[PDB]
Amino acid sequence: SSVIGVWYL
Amino acid sequence: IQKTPQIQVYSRHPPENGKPNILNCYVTQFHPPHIEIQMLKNGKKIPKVEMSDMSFSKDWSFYILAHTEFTPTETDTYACRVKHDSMAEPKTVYWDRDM
Amino acid sequence: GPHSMRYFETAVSRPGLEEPRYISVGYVDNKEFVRFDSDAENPRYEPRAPWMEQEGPEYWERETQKAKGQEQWFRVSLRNLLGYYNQSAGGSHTLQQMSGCDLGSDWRLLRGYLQFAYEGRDYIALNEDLKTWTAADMAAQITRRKWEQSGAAEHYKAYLEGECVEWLHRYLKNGNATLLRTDSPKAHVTHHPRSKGEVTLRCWALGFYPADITLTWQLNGEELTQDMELVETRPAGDGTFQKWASVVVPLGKEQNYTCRVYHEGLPEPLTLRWER
Repeated sequence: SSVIGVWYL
Repeated sequence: IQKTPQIQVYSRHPPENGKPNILNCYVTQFHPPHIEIQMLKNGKKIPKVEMSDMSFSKDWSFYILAHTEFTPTETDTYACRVKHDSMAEPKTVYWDRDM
Repeated sequence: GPHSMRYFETAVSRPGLEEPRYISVGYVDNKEFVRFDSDAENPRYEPRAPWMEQEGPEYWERETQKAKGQEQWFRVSLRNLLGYYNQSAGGSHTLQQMSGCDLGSDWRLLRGYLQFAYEGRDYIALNEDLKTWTAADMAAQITRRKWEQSGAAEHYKAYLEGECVEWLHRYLKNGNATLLRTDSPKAHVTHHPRSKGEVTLRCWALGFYPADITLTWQLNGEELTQDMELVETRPAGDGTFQKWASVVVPLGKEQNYTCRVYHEGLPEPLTLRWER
């Protein structure tokens, strides 16, 4: 199960 | 900003003249991922060459396996020609049946 | 035994109006098990190992939707970086990410990983404490400040200690037999002309799995590492690997050299020498 990004770089 | 590809050209199975085999061209340690890899028979581009999907290693560099059906013979020569932005000129590696 | 899971993500922008290409690959014990690629006709996560066919439609749909979000997240992040690095448009750029967990012998989390690279160089990474960040250059210090303020590390810590572990355990159960399989290498020695009275003996290991293997050449039974020629382990293309090690041996004195091959599939290390 993959992780997702929330706040952008 | 970019890494210079390492190349290995070899057969999937021990070679025997006249017997169908698969010729591989394994290219690693390059960046960016865009690259042009051609496989050659007697100086001529081989039409049907398969490319594995894009993959990268823990050091961030990319690697890919190009391969094609081929029948080694006594006189035909096979090579892999690679051109990547980290190289001023394309590099051509010939298949050696002993390696 | 120890185990791991990783997701390697890549976003590449290209000249033109065309959107970046987003690719995500999942690994379990360094073995590709899932993959997503925005260039595909019907873009979605697809199984890459037979044992993943055990998962139902809601799994693929949820993973596929997460990938769609990631593809947008990477587009935004790529555009943000162009500004941090003072780069104009119309160039080619690469953003990569590696995330995942390592389980120890007790199958408890041993270490969490979350790192990014830009143009192939370290950008930012979550430290082993899963609380603080290491920024590789000035631009990344911008992201570091932004994430310390937003508390992004907490989000990644929750995933690394929770979801990552939970699913790695599930995948190990589902692909149990397959993942611990071993294909022993088939070995043989070839003899090559070389130079003046000196020949080349080459020890081949073929058709093995996993890729880990060790080849050694011995002089009368005693180790011989010095002028040994090795080749990086390589994919045969059928899922197995290959590798060889050679040495130049004085003509005639062939039968005095032995090659030893060590691999997890072997009941005992292989021992062989020039035949024929």
